[PDB]
Amino acid sequence: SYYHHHHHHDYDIPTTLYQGPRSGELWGIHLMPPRILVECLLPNGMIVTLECLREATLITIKHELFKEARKYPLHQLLQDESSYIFVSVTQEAEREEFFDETRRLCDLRLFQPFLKVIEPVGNREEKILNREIGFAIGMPVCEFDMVKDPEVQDFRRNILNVCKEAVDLRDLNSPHSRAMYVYPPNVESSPELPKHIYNKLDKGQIIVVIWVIVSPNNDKQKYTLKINHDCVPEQVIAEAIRKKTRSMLLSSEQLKLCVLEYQGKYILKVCGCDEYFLEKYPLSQYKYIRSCIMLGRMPNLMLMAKESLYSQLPMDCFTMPSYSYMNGETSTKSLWVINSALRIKILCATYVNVNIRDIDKIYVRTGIYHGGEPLCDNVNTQRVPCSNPRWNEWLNYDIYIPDLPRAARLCLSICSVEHCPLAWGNINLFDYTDTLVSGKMALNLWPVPHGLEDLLNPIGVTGSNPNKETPCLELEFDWFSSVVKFPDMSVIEEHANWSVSREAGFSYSHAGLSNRDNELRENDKEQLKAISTRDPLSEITEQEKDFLWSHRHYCVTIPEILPKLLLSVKWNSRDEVAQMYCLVKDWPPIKPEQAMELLDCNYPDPMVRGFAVRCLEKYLTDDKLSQYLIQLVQVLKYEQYLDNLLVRFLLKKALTNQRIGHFFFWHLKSEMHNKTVSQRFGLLLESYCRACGMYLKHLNRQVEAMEKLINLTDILKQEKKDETQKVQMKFLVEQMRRPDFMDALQGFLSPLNPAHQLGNLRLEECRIMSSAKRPLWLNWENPDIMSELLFQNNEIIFKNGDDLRQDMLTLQIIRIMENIWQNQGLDLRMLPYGCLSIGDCVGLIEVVRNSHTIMQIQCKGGLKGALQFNSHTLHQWLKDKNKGEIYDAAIDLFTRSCAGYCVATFILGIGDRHNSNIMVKDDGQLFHIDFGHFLDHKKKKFRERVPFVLTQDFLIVISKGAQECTKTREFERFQEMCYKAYLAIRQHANLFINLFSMMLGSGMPELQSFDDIAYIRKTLALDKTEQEALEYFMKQMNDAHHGGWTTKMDWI
Amino acid sequence: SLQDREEVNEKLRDTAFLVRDAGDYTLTNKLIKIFHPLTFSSVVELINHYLAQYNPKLLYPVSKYQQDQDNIEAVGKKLHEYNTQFQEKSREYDRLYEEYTRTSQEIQMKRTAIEAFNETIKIFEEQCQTQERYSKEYIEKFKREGNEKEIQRIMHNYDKLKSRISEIIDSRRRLEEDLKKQAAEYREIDKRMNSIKPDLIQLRKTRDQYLMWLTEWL
Ligand SMILES: Nc1ccc2[nH]c(C(F)(F)F)nc2c1
Repeated sequence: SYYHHHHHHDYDIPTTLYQGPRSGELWGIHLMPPRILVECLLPNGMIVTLECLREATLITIKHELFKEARKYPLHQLLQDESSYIFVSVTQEAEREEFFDETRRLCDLRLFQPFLKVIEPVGNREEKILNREIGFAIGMPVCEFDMVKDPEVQDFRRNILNVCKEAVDLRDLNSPHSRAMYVYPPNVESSPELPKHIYNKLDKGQIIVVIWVIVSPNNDKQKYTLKINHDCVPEQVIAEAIRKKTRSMLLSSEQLKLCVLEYQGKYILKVCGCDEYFLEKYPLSQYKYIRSCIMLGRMPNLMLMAKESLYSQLPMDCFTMPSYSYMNGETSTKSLWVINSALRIKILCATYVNVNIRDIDKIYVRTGIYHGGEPLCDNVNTQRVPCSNPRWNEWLNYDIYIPDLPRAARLCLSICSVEHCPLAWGNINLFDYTDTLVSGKMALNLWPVPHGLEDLLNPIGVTGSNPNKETPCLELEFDWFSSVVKFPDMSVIEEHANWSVSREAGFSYSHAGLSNRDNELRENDKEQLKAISTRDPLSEITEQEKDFLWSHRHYCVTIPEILPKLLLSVKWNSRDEVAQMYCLVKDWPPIKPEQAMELLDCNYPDPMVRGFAVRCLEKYLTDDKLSQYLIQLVQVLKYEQYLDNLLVRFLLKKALTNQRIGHFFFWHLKSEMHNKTVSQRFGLLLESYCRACGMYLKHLNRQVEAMEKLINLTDILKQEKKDETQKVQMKFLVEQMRRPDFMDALQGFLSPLNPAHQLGNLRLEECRIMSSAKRPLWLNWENPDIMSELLFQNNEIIFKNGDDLRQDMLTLQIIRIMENIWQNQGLDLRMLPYGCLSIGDCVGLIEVVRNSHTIMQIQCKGGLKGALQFNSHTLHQWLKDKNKGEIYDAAIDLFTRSCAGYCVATFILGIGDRHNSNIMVKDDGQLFHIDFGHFLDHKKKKFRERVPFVLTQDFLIVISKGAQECTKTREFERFQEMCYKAYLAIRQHANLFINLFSMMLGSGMPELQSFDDIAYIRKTLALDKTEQEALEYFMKQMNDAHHGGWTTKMDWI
Repeated sequence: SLQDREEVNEKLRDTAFLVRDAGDYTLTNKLIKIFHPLTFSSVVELINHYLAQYNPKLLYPVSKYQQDQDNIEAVGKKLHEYNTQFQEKSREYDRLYEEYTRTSQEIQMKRTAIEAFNETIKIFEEQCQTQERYSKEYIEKFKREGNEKEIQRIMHNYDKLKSRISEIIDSRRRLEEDLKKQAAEYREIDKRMNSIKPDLIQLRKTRDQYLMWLTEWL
């Protein structure tokens, strides 16, 4: 009677191929069996099949193949084994000679189980540790050597400028400057503190503790000082030795001479991890100190002897690889000499996958672009619809060839008929050598792939798909009797001064003032600054574009206005652009947070971008670089050509600063599998790995480790699925006990923080978590000498399955909010735990000890009789930790953290917060995990929602043990934090708008286009006033909680 | 204005003009302020009038009421049926993208696998030719020297080597024809996505028809 007896015939249960991203040690098989048959091919021609062990070294199988070749024919024709080396084909499909013969059979990635013997061809065998680089990069280096494209060959050879220069800078004041590279100081951007931190110091003094180790070494020694927060390490080193050596047998004078000798032989190291205080900064400017201040901790430093630190730092010793009018060009013709409009011949798409029936007709659409468009889109005529389609037409684009701006691009697609796109591609109208393109080109196309209903897609990547098996589309680019080039800077400045002087003598009348004297209007002169302060997505009217464009020379006094100005320029005017080029030449620098906007997808022009790089070169600190390193790396994707200013800028800072270098390496490597960027990023990785010194060997351990964990988890997620956790855990431990695992997963640096060493695995405390993606919870001994003062055991989570890089961004934004708030007075303690995407849906996530979800809290306190959970269980659990004077502070923390997170989750619009999304620490801090879809992707089915809705539970904790908790003064002070915080982020809205814009380069489906970012404009309410936005925030907070949020403020 | 930004930009998506609130109003992306009240032709008559006539660098108004294809109650389910079509179509759309993705990565795994095969073979072809140098440099004896203690077992190596190669070339062959059907299956998935696309766009457009007329289920 339920379904009106209607059968579903189509339905069937057996494999419904209906789950309701995803090789290992050999081809097709993850884990090679413990004994295996390995064919050994020799110079004899004899293929003697050995059975060796999975985990056996090449040294072992060699010194056994030596002995068991004495049992086969032609023996005296085999040389001494010490004159031989192995080689085979790998899964990447190359002949990998096997030099480091300590390597085990399972680590070689062999495809087919066999070896071949040969002699050391290329006797410079130390040179053929490009292998290291290839391993590190995740593709072979020789794959670059056989690339035709000169741009690539030119990138590799010319980018060594930066490498060599940067290596010289490292060995300037050595071994100090080497230790600056290796152990750069970890310090905040401001030397002064916010006032709430200061006030935990009794008029600016920290109680420190210095530790020493003199032989027998066995013993260590506290030296507790009480010194100024702003005193440098040099001073703290002194006062520490004063105490050590003070005696009844030293006078004051004889003490000071002992101090002076000992002073300059030591430096300060943080206890329990490889951080170091290596230059003149206030102690509190270093982040460890400022963490210790806030957390309620006494800094534990250590006097490290400079001998024993400079002992650890090895020589980097870079060397250049095998890749080591007056020309045939004759600058043949300047672009501006040419007399015709652009036309481009489209002819024949080789194939397209469309139905003859369903789709009626098809055509190749085209348009010329500069981000946004400089003429009408030129569709081609319909032909041979859905069945071997070829054209042979020229489309005539209304722009005179001299007008084409330096970064102009053909954007094309192929559409259907009721329109939808089939495939797409774009081309740089100028090549990397400033040459305007001519001849025929073969543009292999991309899929749309998802979402993108728009016909053309110019925000996508330039160049052809490196998959040959795609819609190809041949086309001819017009030829002007001779090779064309973009004009020199000499030419453009000359034309600028001309059209500048041509302005000066124009008539009294000119469509009034449609696009244009020194009469400096005073209402207008305030309209510029009003527009200057607007957000990047506040769409500008062409009236304002002219208005701006006309007073261009005035705008130079408000340098901040430039992003608005540049979007106002007509790029299909050679005249306007030439003058803009000359403004940008002299234009004075702007704040790095604005300059970053000028490396997003709307500003392609090399001159504009070179400016942006120069702003960052002067103004952006190494601290603020490593904050914003993610965006800067994703913004390389939008650069036209391989060699450019921004890549040189980043490659240099990566080779300056091993903390940057590390994340600069990982951030490229993680996007490597993505074939669109694959080539740009590899060549860059190749240049970095070649120049970074011994760190390459540290990375190779990190990579080698990750591969093991990827491989282990793959076996768990396929095959060992549908097995009890008890079974899976017997497999997990068996495998980590294996010796190749022990090799690979023990001596290395946590990629989440290379500062923290990972030593021996405590298998005891390693386990496969409950989640279906089978994340591994790993746990290593901290092999530091002072592990006791930080953490005896470092543990982090490895998750193969989820795409981390969304989390990666929201945590980044959270950190940036916390810092805005902190230095603007407001203490709202967020916890942006560490997360790192290291590959296609694979990553690492920091654990946060002594934290549990609200669900777990409620199960401990949850009364044995399973009726209902009480809301007070949280509040009671929190009291049971925090008793006495403690208790009040534990609430203060909760209230502060809750508020901070209330604001951020509303603003970012992250996934709905339920009980297993929110966690509470024993000390009483609240923080969110697993954020999911961030700018409200969940509206695409059917608003402006509050995802963090304060249940009764939280409100109690906020107001202490309470009845009617929304009326308390505790809750008022909470409400005020939200109002001060919400405004604070709003006042820095530009940064977040840009930060998101820069992240359109990544493949994340929550950032497809600028209209996805629009949400963040609504929720911060920038089209309204700040008093309206406040009231909007209060409104929306009132809506979700059902009352509470009706208030007023005294200060405006 | 005669009553009888984010959403204005979103509704302008997929259209090769319209009036909006804030100057006090905005003709729309190419944004035109209505500041340019207080002029000839009371607001609305300036809109009917039209663009080169003032601006150097310069037919389809959008306000269809969408009764084109009367209840309030019954039209409420005409969303609930079209949106279930839309979402079941959407579900099927993005179902095949997983297959489109998985197959394409599976495909490129096969050619890179085939390159390893091809290359592996070239080492085995080179190995049978390695012995015929070094075996028939010592076939000098042929019959004598304790009969055939050498040359019988040399032939066994050569026999396995060649029959091994045999199996490798079979394995590649097998993979190459695996790739072919996969190539055809890939193309076939893309084919049905392109027929679904405009059905899915029209269904999403016609879902907007029954939404915007009316201005729980979903
Ligand atoms: N503290 C600090 C921060 C960034 C710096 N960049 C340079 C360089 F001289 F440009 F290398 N010196 C710096 C010192």
